[PDB]
Amino acid sequence: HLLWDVRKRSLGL
Amino acid sequence: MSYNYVVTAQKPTAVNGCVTGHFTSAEDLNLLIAKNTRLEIYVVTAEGLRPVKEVGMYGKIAVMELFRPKGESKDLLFILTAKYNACILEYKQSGESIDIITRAHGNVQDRIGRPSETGIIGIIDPECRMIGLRLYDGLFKVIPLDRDNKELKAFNIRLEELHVIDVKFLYGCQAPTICFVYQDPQGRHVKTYEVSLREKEFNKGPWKQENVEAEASMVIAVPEPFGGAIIIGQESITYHNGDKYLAIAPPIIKQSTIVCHNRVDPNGSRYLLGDMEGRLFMLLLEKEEQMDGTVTLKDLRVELLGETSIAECLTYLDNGVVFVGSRLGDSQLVKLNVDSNEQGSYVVAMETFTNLGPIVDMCVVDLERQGQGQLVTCSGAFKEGSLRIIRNGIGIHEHASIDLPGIKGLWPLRSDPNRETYDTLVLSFVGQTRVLMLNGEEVEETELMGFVDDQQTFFCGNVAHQQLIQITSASVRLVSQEPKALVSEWKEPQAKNISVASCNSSQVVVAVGRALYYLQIHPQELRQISHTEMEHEVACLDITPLGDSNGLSPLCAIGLWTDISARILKLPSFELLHKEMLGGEIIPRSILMTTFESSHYLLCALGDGALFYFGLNIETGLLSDRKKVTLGTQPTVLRTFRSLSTTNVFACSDRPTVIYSSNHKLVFSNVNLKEVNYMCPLNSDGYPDSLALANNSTLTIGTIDEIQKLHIRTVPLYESPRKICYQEVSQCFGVLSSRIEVQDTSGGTTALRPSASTQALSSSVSSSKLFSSGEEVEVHNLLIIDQHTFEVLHAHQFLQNEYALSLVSCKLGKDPNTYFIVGTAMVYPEEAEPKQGRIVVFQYSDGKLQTVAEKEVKGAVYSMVEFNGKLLASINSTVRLYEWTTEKDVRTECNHYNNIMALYLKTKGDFILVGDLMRSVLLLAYKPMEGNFEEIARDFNPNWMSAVEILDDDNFLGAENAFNLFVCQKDSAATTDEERQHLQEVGLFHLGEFVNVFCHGSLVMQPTQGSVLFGTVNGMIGLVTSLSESWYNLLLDMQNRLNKVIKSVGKIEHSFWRSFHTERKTEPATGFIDGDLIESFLDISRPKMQEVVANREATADDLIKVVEELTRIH
Repeated sequence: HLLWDVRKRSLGL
Repeated sequence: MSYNYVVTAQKPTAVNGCVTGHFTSAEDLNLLIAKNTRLEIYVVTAEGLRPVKEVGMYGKIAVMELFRPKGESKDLLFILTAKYNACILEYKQSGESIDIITRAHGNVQDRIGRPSETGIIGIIDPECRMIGLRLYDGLFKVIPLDRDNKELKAFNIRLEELHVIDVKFLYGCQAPTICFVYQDPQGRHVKTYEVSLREKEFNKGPWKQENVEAEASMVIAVPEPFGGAIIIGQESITYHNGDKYLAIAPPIIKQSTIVCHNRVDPNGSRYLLGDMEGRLFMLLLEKEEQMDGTVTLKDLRVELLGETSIAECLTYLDNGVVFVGSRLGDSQLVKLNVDSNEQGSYVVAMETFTNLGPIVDMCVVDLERQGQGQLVTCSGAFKEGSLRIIRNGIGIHEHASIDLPGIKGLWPLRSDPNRETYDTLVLSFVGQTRVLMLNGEEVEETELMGFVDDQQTFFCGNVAHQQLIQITSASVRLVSQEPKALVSEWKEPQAKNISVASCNSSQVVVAVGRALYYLQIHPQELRQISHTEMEHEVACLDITPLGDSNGLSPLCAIGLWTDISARILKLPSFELLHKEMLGGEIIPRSILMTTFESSHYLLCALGDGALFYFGLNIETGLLSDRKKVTLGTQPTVLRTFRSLSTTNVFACSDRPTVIYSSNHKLVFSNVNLKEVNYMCPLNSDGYPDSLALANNSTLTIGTIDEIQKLHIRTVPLYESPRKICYQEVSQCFGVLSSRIEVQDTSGGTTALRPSASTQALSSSVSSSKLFSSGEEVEVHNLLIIDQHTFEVLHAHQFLQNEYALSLVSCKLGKDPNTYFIVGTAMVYPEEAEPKQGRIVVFQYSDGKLQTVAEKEVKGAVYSMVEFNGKLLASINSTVRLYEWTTEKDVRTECNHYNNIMALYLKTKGDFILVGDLMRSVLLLAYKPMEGNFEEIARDFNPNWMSAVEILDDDNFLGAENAFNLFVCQKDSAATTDEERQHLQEVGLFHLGEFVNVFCHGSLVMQPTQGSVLFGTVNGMIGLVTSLSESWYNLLLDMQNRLNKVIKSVGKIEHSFWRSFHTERKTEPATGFIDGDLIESFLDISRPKMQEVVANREATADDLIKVVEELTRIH
């Protein structure tokens, strides 16, 4: 989900 | 017409790649650490890292390999950038000057081609015939290596395998051969091809395509003695050569994905493996053989070695030492030992290198209620998680404080021969001298035989052979330890006044004008030696027995009065050597000679405030490096203080500065004081190592922090922080955080290691019942952090599967109370767009956390700023505005729905808001009309946003995802219901970084307009300011001039680099300047600098001042 996918991004690869 | 300036405040600290070999010399071990746009060059020593070079590039380094073809003295470096700039680099030194050279370059992007899953991968064949790249799906790019090919020109070859995972050039291969794990529908497969340039095709590799596991993902090619490929899956690892297949499924790897390998032993008997976890494995190739015939491979196994920071990069160095390249947390140096001490960890940490981590959110401070901002950042992730307080400058801690509007100098006296402590302070005064016999920590002013009290003392050293000294206007007196009276007392043969002092503890030099003398405190009396006049009046004199001298002192250095000059001389002779004829009508108010790590230095402060630094030679004594630097508008006094070993120089001015010792260089960091006039070391039995400081009126004494321009304090969290708020009234920070935990023997979750949320002083869990319907889960908390102590005062645990995602601290409505509100989201792996979540209103009482109010919501509360006594909050696609009843509850007024996914909002005081996820940034007002939302304007570009800030009523900054910044503003346009409804991207720029957070704040103070800070995934902190059109132009032009002149490392066009660029559009930057470029100026030789001006006016070094004035915004 975006949530996870928004985290993973704020924290790079 | 948007105009902005961007500068680094802190370079990226995350380590993106790293590599080892001999790039400096054939016989010297270098580690090269790639940050983002920074290459760091080290020699590995017995101690560890000797820094050698820190170059930047105009690009995100994507590939970094060392290599060496035939007829090559030392390893060349290959670099591929992310914008597809390839280059080949060579380390070159001109004895004392170090230069990295570009042997070749070319851009290798193809207009064709989609960039593959798993990113760029470049590689290099063992024999160095070539460089193989994989940038695009379907294509493999080949770059022959030949004396020529300076342009790195390259053909592609077609590749049936559309979805490759990893590739390596196999060792011991008659033909250039590659080995690669690719993924089709069937699974994942290893495959090979010999590679021929002879006819630009592949051929087949030496072995049948085999199979490999579903999560297979690293290829390793094992060196000449063994050959073949090690392929690393999840829960498994395997080997491949022609017919050979070896495999292992240690459960010990199951729990986390391996993530980096690195070879330890050239033969490849040994390899290091890192993990999403931080666990460090050792992958051994069990030896074996069969007489005359190369070594086979009987077996291979994993040995958990221990734990490191989470590793992007791993690199065995010398003996048992390994550098751990980290991006999620602090990087480190780390010793491996044959023996595993306590806990059983063969891995002991040696050094720890600070990574500001991915900075996930941050905020200003706001601590010692001073006037500067400390920046407080949520950093790292998982166990690296942390806060990091960042304070600009070097602070000092004040103990006593005697208000004295005179102090004109001060000197460090012990009254007891034995003790290393000094119980007296003699200080120059308004044509006087006051003495201060301290009763330990107590102040008391009395006499002291032979130390004139009605005379402006000009010195007061600690002269050996049991004596005290007091150079006054008049006579250079002398006083005993045994007798303690008037042992001697000099006096110029003519009744003439001393103008300029000098001394150490054995040597004495005075001056009277142009005149020079020289005395000696030989047991119990002052005996003279020389006398020599000078061109002009002596401004200042330095002498300290430097290296090979114990009390008695070698050469000499002087600043004079009419010709404004500073000049190298000797001793009993007084013979003029080399000299500098510094410009200006203002006199050098202070000259200093010193020593540091292993070097001698000559420093000269003038009275204009500016300075000149030069290197002295204890033996030879001549020029060095011409370059003045402004500081204290008021003459700078230089002294030298007690710290540690590298003991340094203090600059006293309106702008007090320390001068450190960088990479055998010298730091120039601000000191956090109001002003300093004079300053000296200390050690009283009641004021240990302290430097007393004196300004307009006040004595002061305290310790000194580290050095490095900026200081960083670190609260280790062990879990991963997400958002963070300061609530001043309650003197604490709230921090949203998350840890991870496993499903239990039935479902429950434990807690591997303790984190901030479980070690909390007190604690809570959500009671709220609002709902009702191996395995890793996240557990999320609000944390109360004491601002003073950075203790976890309290932890609130949220519901099972609830995500705190937004955090405010505000007063709401008429209610004179201040809350920690937290937007949340009920998150299950089934869907992917939360349909429920909550807003919770907390209060933190005496020591207490009161759940004041909750509110169910029908989506994920993504962000929520406090609006206007109300609470504005984005709830998944729909932004709403909640009001606070008198009766203490969050209830709706209005919403707006024109939002694909509102991730970010910000509020310019006025009823104005802004944001979005994949369709970059709307602007909205709130209407004290039908208390409603009117959508004033959006931006019709397809920007996947990451951060968003309001700079002013018209200017809207956004960061997005290609690492690009852009500014938007409202279109002043006729036909005002269309051109109006559309705001224009009027500033573009490729930053090179992923911006998580903007905030108004600054690191500095007690030209530019506004100051927005930013924190990046890489730990870069930038800063963005706004500009007058004229500074813009000055600077815009200067940007162009500067680029014809600077040798951009791998010959990369700067303008190409800064070009707003997505994988679907490329425009040049507008409305932006890198101060980083601008600042490039100062590191420039005057010739290259003069060139920069060929043409209100246009000067030559009026700019040298303009550029300085900017360096001071951070």
